[PDB]
Amino acid sequence: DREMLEGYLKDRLGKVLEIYPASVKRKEDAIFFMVKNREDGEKYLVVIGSADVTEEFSGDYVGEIALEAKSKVKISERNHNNLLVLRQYLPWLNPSVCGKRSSFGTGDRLGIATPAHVKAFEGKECFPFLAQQSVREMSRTGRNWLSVLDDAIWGIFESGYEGAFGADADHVKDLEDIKTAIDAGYTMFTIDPSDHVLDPSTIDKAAAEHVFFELNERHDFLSKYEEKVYEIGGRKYTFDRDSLIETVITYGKAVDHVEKCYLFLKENNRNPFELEVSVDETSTPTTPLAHIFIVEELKRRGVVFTNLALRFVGEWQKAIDYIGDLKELDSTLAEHAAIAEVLGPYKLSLHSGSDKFSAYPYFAKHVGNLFHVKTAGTSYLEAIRVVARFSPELYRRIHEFALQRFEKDRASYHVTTDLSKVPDISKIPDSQLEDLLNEPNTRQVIHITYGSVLTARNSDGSYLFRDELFKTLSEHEREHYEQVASHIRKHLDLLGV
Ligand SMILES: [Zn+2]
Ligand SMILES: [Zn+2]
Repeated sequence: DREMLEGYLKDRLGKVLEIYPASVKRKEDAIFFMVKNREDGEKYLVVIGSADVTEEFSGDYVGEIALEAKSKVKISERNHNNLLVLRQYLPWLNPSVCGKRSSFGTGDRLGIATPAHVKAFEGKECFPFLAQQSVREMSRTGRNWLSVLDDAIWGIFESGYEGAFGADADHVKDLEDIKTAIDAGYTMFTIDPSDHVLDPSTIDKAAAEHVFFELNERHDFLSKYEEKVYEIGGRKYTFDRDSLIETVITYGKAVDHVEKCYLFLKENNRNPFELEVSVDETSTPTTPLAHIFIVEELKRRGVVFTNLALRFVGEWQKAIDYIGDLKELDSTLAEHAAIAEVLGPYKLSLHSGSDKFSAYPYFAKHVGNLFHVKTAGTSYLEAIRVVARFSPELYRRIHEFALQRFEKDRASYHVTTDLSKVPDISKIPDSQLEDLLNEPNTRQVIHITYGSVLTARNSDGSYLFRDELFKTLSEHEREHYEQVASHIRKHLDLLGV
């Protein structure tokens, strides 16, 4: 019985240690499970079995229990090395390349949301990317590739999931971060070339002339593409001189950067990987001609990629729904998908796709089974909703602090938040506080200030919210899980999977 394991541990340790029944695994003659301490919420690994298995873990022994010969009990902490050995014994706890099947990325800014994300994918065919954070997010939350992957795998171990998952090195720019991500075993690298994306509506004409002249002297794009026709499906696309000049000015050094990154990956990653190229940064929606140019330049240079992240028409602001003409969205999506199949095939990636419910149907029609969708912030928003539900004074303080940090934390993104429409909370009854994580502007304000709240210090050195927030989220674990899981499952449902 499980209850007699809990009683064995309690009598031999003096701690109420409750077993996640879904965590128990049995490989060879050994047993691995997770337990939660109901006093402080800390979680621990427990290994039950032979002499040499239990030896390869850093842990304190609790004695030998009759099993079914006697088996040693070893309680252990989830540091990186114990987790490495656990991934040896439970070999599904390792990230794997996704392929040309559809995928969904549930990024976790907090490191405690993976089991809920697992519950969301239950019953659905859609490759899950469970370890997904950007260099910027990890910079703002004090984490790294290793810690993000370890958190994701700890969550998987809790859930009991034995299926495939992925680890996305989101929005990487410089080769040293790529190298760190290679060392941590990540399976997809989403490379960002924005440092070299050149918005044509900002620069002076002369600078654009100079940049194009350099790129054309170095690569001679004119004689390769000028007046070249591309007959994709019904449509015919012609590289007229002007359109080609502006495509080159916008994307040339960016493609140089992406080639450099892909070559770095060929020279240094022995293990399998796949690659996502991000074109999301352009303010203008990506033209079909620019799509053609980018994919053809990547092919000509030998760059293997699996995911292309176009900047599609419309508005893609964080936390809120897609704004724009749904039928232009539909038609340009037909364009981009039809071109992707002839030039590839490959997957289209929807950066900042969290909560764009209206676009999903169009995406699940033309994109079909070759889609990727990336969500990280919405999980944090649902977590803050749980916080407001159970610690409303904490949410009140966070709300004021966030309204304050908003201006500095938004100058690094791109939103049209209407601060006038943020409800006045001094009147709102603690019961209704969660409901304003339904009002779009408050959604945005909470969304982009996550780093400030998560790292805000006091004078005496204490943290304003971090500790209280994690305590609250631990005390109400299944609440948190249900919220996050049901929202992500809303996503996957509307996406046709
Ligand atoms: Zn560069
Ligand atoms: Zn992006």
